[PDB]
Amino acid sequence: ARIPLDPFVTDLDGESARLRAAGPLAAVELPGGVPVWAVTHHAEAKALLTDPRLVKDINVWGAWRRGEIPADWPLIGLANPGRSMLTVDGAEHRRLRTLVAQALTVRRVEHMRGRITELTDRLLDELPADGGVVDLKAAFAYPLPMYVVADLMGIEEARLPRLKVLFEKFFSTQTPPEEVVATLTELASIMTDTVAAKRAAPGDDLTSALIQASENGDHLTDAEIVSTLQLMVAAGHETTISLIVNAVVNLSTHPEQRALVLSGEAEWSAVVEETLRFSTPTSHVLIRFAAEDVPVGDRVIPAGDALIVSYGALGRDERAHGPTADRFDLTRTSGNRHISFGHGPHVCPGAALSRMEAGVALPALYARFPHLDLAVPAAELRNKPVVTQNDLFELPVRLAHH
Ligand code: HEM
Repeated sequence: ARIPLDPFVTDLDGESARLRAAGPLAAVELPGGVPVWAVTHHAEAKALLTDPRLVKDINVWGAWRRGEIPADWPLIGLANPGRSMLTVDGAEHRRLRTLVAQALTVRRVEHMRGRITELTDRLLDELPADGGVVDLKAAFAYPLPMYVVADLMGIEEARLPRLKVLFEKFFSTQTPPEEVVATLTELASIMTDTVAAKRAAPGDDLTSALIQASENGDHLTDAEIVSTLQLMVAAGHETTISLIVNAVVNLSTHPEQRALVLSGEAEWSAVVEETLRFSTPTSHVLIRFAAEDVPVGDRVIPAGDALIVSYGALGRDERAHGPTADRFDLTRTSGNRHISFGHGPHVCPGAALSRMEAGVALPALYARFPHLDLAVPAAELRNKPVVTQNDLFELPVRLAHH
């Protein structure tokens, strides 16, 4: 009855359906045969996300304290990440979130609109005009979040060419494991240089702001700042890309809704929010452990067991959005907002940033290429082999009728 999560993501929607069916708490198996629990219903997910009994501390994981976890387990990196706001809870977590929130603010994001608009137009200018097939992901969606975050972080523009090469290697599924590790260090090198540069000469960027953040004398250490910058790249690059990609796929497959937005009858923000609910870029999130036995519906998560949050599956929970939860409809009016950015203390601090990027990129893209459409059947689109993410291999499209 256990549900094996396909690492090659050959059937995301089918898997999500099975997960909801086996919800609220579904017994699942992670790539490599590692069993864990997964909350697959909206209501139950929010409850656990705010339950102090479910912590990030990997030490609470029974199978962990033992030898049930293969040292070569591919997903070990997501299960046991480096120190950051991601690996802690309670007071330690509140400290990091409050300090970071003084830097990555709503205001800072609003003030990035102009720059995001400029980068978007620059990337659109680079798109071919021949009328042939173009991979909108590689040529538009992928590079945007990279340049935006670099600008936000205050990374020296002369380092961009190298940053691009590093990003390519770091996120490429074909990069040798050892090379990925080496690349992460060079990225850390650029981040550290940035922190050193801003300490030497403060400016109006996110790094300078992270340096200056303070709580009655308390502040972020160089290590905490660097781990935060690294986490923002790890958590916000591919997600933002997929948000843009999935939005284009959804509009392409729902003509009447695309029309509503192009005519101005529907807002672009509705495209973004429905895309986050219906096709979130983050299908599953590792990982939490029960410090004590925790009741979930008719079942119970034994103390020491693991729990992943299946945002992809619960996004279409009919108990939260009614009968039409199984389809894309940006005109819906549910009594429950989606929780694709999480819920509770660990709620995504990049929600405003991603919404701003997609909110600028999508309108600009369609204003210039109003007739853009998929160059292949939607069914022919495929996911990248990353079990926790909903990223497409590519986005073949024809910008205009050739
Ligand atoms: C629309 C694209 C995005 C989605 C769907 C998304 C989703 C999420 C979710 C679901 C979580 C929490 C997982 C859990 O606790 O169960 C999270 C955490 C996080 N996200 Fe995002 N995210 C997106 C973009 C970004 C961006 C652009 C950034 C960079 C500022 C970012 C930075 C983070 C960080 C730092 C955390 C850790 C929060 C913590 O553990 O305290 N995210 N995100």
